[PDB]
Amino acid sequence: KQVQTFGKKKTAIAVATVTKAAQCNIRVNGVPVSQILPETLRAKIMEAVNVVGSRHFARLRIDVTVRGAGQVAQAYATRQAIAKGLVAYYQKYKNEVEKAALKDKYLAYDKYLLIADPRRCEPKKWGRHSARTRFTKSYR
Amino acid sequence: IRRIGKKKGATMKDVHPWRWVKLCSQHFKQEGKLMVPNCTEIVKSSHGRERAPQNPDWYYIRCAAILRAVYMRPGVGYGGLSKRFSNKKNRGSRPEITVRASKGLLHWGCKSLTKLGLIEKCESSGHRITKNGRKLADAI
Amino acid sequence: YEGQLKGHRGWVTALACPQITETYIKAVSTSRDNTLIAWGSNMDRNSEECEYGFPERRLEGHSAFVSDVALSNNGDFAVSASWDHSLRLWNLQTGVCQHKFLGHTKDVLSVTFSPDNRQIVSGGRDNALRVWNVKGECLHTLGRGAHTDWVSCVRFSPSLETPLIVSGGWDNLVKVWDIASGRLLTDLKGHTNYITSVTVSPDGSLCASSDKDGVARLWDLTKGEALSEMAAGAPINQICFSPNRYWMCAATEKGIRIFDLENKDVIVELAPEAQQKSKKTPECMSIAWSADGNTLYSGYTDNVIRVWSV
Amino acid sequence: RHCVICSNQKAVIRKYELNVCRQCFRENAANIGFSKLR
Amino acid sequence: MSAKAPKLFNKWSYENLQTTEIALSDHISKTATYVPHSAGRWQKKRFRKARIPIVERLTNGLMFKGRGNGKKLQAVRLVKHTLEIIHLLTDQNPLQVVIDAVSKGAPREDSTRVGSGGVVRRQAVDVSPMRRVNEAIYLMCKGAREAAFRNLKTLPECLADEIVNASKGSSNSYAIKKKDEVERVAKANR
Amino acid sequence: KKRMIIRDGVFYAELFEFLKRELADDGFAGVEHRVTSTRTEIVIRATKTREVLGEKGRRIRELTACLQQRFHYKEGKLQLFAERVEVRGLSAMAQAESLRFKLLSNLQVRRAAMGIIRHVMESGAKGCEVTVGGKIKGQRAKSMTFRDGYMIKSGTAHKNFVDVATRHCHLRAGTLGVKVKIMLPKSMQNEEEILPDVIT
Amino acid sequence: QRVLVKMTSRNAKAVENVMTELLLHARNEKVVLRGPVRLPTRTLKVTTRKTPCGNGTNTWDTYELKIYKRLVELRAPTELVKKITSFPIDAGVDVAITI
RNA sequence: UGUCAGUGAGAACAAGAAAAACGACUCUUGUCGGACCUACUUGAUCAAAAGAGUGGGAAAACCCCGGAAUCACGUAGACCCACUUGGGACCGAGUAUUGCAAUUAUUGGUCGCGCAACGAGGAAUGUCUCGUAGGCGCAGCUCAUCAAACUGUGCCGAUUACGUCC
RNA sequence: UGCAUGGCCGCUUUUGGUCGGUGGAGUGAUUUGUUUGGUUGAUUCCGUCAACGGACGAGAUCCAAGCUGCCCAGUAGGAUUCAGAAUUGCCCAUCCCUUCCGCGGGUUUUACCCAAGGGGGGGCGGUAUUCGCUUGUAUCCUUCUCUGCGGGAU
Repeated sequence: KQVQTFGKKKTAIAVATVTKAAQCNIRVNGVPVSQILPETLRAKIMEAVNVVGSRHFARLRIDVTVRGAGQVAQAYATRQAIAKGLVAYYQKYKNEVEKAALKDKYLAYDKYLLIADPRRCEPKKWGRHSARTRFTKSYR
Repeated sequence: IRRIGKKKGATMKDVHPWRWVKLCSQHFKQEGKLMVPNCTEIVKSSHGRERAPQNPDWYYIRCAAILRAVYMRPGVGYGGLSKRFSNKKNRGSRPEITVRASKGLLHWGCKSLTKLGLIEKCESSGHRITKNGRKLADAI
Repeated sequence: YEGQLKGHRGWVTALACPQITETYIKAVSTSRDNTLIAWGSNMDRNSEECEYGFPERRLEGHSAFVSDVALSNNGDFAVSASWDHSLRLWNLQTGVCQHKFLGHTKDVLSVTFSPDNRQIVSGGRDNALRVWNVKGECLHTLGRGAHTDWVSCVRFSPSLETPLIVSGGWDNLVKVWDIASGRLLTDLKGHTNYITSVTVSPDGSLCASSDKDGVARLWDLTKGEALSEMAAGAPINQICFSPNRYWMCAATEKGIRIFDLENKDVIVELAPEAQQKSKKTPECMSIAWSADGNTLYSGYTDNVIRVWSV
Repeated sequence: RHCVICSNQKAVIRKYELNVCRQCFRENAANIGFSKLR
Repeated sequence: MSAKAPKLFNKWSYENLQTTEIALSDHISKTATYVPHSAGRWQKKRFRKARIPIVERLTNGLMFKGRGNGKKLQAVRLVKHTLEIIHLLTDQNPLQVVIDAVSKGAPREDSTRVGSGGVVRRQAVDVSPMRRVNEAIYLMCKGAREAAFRNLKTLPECLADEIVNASKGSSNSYAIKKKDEVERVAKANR
Repeated sequence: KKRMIIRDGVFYAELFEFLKRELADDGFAGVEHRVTSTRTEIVIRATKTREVLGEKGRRIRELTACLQQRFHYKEGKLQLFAERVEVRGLSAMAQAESLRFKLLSNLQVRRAAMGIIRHVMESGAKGCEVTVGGKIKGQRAKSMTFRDGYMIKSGTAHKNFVDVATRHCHLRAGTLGVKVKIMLPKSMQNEEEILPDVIT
Repeated sequence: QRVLVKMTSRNAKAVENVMTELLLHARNEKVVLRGPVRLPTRTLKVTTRKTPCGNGTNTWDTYELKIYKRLVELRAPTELVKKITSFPIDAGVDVAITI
């Protein structure tokens, strides 16, 4: 039993491959979760899984391939694709009731879940550097 | 592949083969140790371990990334130009090790310039990292 | 009332319950938030602060709102007319897509199943009345050029003695078609506005067609002639027939009413609430008779489905 | 360098993507298929 | 289970906490997240900045003055240490000490220029709730940078010192002296 | 490729400039070219196609020959045709040339411009404009406007509809400028940005 | 091997007349037609100072081209490819290839 | 300088865009490869700068089309409240590279001088309310050769205000 | 020589401004339209009036970004098995647990905790990794990609 979802935030896309387990501790890339070098980002990725059952619903084997932005945005993207995968699994193989329980509690707890946070970038324009602070003034 | 990032590759895959390799000699120690290892130093090459934080790691990179060498392998090299001429700092590398590190793999845990394992000795001997530290590890 | 289903995040446009399906007790209803919900009656003790049932699955993901949904006769599938290009037979076992039927460049208005699991019939704003099989090959597409306007609703005749399909219009017609030759059978006319819905009673000899005027023309399909009209006195949002009776009980923008050929007027009039248009502005967008045919579930403008008994 | 649609060699030579149209400015000397829309 | 309903920093508990003031209770909110690290949109509307705890707000306004400064993740590294320090010093949950310090270092009355005639005039002007919060935060964490600027040997510890002395009302803290001196003009002139 | 498109731009530029100078007051609209596989049609848009050809046939083969000798083309890979543009009014550049001729003949600015305006606006054009800046006095650099019907400069869509021409006249005392616009009654995007219609 | 057709052009609505319309002739008629979705579309962006002198506000422009590369694939025509590439004549910079 | 913090090491990880073709050779009944990059290996039985051979590309092919800075790190690194081990600017010696021609042109290099300035800097004054400001790096651009400049893409990413018209 | 001049660019001006016909008023220069009020970035609207009916700018049409349908695969990238390398972690922790249930102990009671068995679920091996080349050997697909054309609210 499988589903495959994606995270998207900034220019990082994550790809969450779900393959049926009823145990497996969740991991990322080539480095699992206890060996993720930035402790802070590790903690972010934890709150995804930890909340809404620590290993009570989080029992699927979920590994990811995340590329396309710096370390921080990849960790964000990770959380998203994980929780997406759980939800979609509990949609197909299991009733809407269980999904509604899980989902509602995700939505509540400040990520939102649903949002890609799709605020990207600015263009550089004119005759001007970034958004305005110009060169610096001539007298007026 | 197998090596690096399965034991925490940053600091708990390094010290253990380091001890073992210095206790019974294996890798190159060729003169050139004193010479600049990383761009625009104002100091000597390092305080201690001039070319003994290097060799297994320089195998590791090429191992898991498959035949990154001499120009790609300095990809996971370093250089910031951390002192500079009052212009914007730029990345570099020093070629000195490239020669020596493509020599290396023909002995000890790798085979050739096409095949980079044997029994993958480093992995197997690193299975005792997790078990017990040799540095008084925090996490063990 | 007798339990309610309160789980929607958008308008119930069309409610569909077993009347050509005898498999399970499951209902299927169209949310207008780009999802489709597949319910079932599961737990009811017929109390207001308890539910009539639970959602079975939710069939999700579209570019646009769902129109109507029909239960497969014994297939356990849910076919959807959708205001996007996709027309999907779905599955209610796994909750996910079976096959995508794409023949449409302007989007599907109505789907329903033949009383035997066989034909799918896809209306559209193409102005094309298409006979698909259930496989996902388009078998034929009817026309004599009769359609000049949108196919408002389509209902198979429950008699297959002559294969028939009863289509509405926004050309102010009700066109019955012989399916086999793609031939236009006798037009039934005099509607002064566009058809809202067209239903046929279980005998296949009587067809209640509606219009936006607020009158229902009763039609002999047998003779191509007209019977006595039922006049709602308010615009009709849905028109239906009971499985176990000939009771129409049409939905209107004032509520649901109890209409039948015996009186052709109210027995009781069931208002959805008191002070309707000084509160939430409810209208009954759809009515789905139960398999029993003694309960009538009403869809709403509001995000609820309510139970109503006779 | 040097230019082939003037002989000035000054008032700046474009050699980007193998063309000169800045010893005769491209605003005046268009129909190279370029447009500005953004 | 055991991280579903339970909420920690990683050992610091939010059950203990109580809002110290009753003037402030809709601009001081409790944390549930395991790091104060931000990733959301934090402003779009006049009050949308008071939906979130003092912790997050503080850690973001902790330092500026870029040159290659590591911003948020770096700040969080100092947060951890400073919480442990405050814990063993007050012998009490560090979080609840922060709750106190933000309230008790804040100026609660002000006086402003608003006069005319070629001259200024001052009147007693009450500080609004969100302002008490914000102003307190900024002053405390301004103190920090100045303390380590060429001085002390301490890296996180100055933060812990300040937060302690602020909660005690002691005039060691950079925040406390401001509340004091401002109110000596704003309750001595109306 | 990258280079293809650029070089096509170059070819069009050179071609267009050569003709628009040295063949003029024939109602020259421009040129258009397309390939037919190892041959290039290169049609020449003129109101009067007779001068393009020549009545001795010298003109058309001269213009083929100039192109060949520059670009190393040969016969059967290169060809030149004429095309009859009806209604000189709807071609900016063509009207521009006739106007230029009036002015070089030393006829009145007013009278001249009025000719153009009459011609254009008869064929059913939405509007036209003739902005003639330059000498007419001395001592000014006076600018005279003549504006007719209606014309839009809004959006970027306007640029497609409205074709424009700028030309010079060279007279005693020095240069006189000339410009012609002309908003076509027929769209080249098949698009309008105004008037919602109701089909009854 | 398998023959492919790449059509490179400045403009859309030249290439469109090639791929959609004139591949119908090769669709199952003489060879089989595997349609993918066309390759990424490059921009050639150039930046040109508006002002011909040093007094303005030092303004610039952004000029862009589209490069449409329309790829559709076939399964080994030989000698039939002559028909395929003789079909478009409808615009300049329509170039076609044979492997 | 302690909010990369200064010299050391290792980990994970980014996006537009640039590129090629000489009447010069060879090839034939009508003609093909050299001025672009990057890969790989020798360049360490002994430096950097730098030499050369093989290999592919007209680019979604170029080796994973995309990587090393901001960042992460307690590996129990080193320095540690100093104008220093913080900063460079002057100054001398050597060498290689580029070019039609170098006269510090070269400069990605060695190694001197640093204990030369300067410790957030009077009056005055600049500009931005959100993925912005600020911080950081890369490419294009110009073109014998050099970017503290200009243009574009990406990364880390806030505080305050969301009011008035003085 | 830019104070002979063409074209182009800057700025006035980043605001909401501009002009004519017919009619009204004034000897005329001029004015009315383009006006008290409210609303809006807006001469943007509704209302009112000696104005009536119009034209531009604004709006809109365009370009790029965010979500999505259809197109959709050989240089875009995944899925399963075959495949062997490799690991099969017991040297400091992942054979031991969870859930449901029954009985006996340590408790005077409460809290707390110990032992045994039945049912149920797999966990470390029935889910084992990752290789972006082992470019090997088998099978399948379009979630991740891509571009054109359409959906989606003042």
